[PDB]
Amino acid sequence: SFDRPEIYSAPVLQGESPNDDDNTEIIKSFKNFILEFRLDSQFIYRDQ
Amino acid sequence: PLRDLDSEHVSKIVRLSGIIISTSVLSSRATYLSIMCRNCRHTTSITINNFNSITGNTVSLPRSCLSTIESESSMANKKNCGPDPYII
Amino acid sequence: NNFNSITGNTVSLPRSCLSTIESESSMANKKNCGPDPYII
Amino acid sequence: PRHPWKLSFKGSFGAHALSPRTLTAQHLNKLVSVEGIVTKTSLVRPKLIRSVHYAAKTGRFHYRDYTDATTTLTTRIPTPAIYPTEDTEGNKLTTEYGYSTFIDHQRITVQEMPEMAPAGQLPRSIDVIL
Ligand SMILES: [Zn+2]
Repeated sequence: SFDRPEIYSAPVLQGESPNDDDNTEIIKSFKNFILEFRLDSQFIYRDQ
Repeated sequence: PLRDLDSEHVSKIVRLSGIIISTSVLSSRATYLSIMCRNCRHTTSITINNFNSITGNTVSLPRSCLSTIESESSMANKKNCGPDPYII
Repeated sequence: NNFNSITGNTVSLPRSCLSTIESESSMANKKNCGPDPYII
Repeated sequence: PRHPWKLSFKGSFGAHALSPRTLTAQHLNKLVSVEGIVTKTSLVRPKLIRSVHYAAKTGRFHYRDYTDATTTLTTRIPTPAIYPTEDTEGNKLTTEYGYSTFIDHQRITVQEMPEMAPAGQLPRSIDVIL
């Protein structure tokens, strides 16, 4: 009457070089766009 | 303009102006739904993040029970739950 | 009333529920009972 | 000053005092008293009746009851409830052994006594659940 085995992961190595069409890189670029965009002197999307 | 919409704009972002004739009532779409098997009693959760389709169920309840494929229980108690055995 | 069969079920449980085909109830309460739904 | 009480029977059984050879299908769903010799005795195996689980995220104890066709005399709808490894909210459950209940189950094989058996024929045997 045992439990369900669980699966977990941990980052170790660099892996393959990232590609621009990859979903993770698109998400990261979008995140940097939200955090780092300035209209005149303010992060308008961060404040919004 | 609305008259120059063609097949080249399909699955594309278009900016288009007009006037609004009617607004429908608010229908309720499902974002997070918990399902339970009828007799197997297997509890599952479906998360939906795409509600913008029309005339079709792009996300539906599974056709069969997911307890057999997952093999979560070591004992694993031929038993089939049937077609579309999940209730919300 | 026939028991001459060997290696095979000449009479078995019905594959589907017989409640729909009989239409025994006037109330008639899409609902399907499923394949092989009968228990002895 | 909780376990339900069971019954056992003694006395004259009349036509129901039978043998593993004498048992036919006319005695099905009937109370029979069969005399014989024990030939095989299976290992006494615990059978899970109610499993108790713990959810550490919400810190609550759940339970699930299990039944089979053997523990009841009257046939009911077979509802196979799977072993819960996850609650309704999605949290992982830990099996609480020691709080779950297990009932001892045995299978024995009762053969006709060699004293009352025909002297050249193969013997007949039945299975008894305890
Ligand atoms: Zn199921």
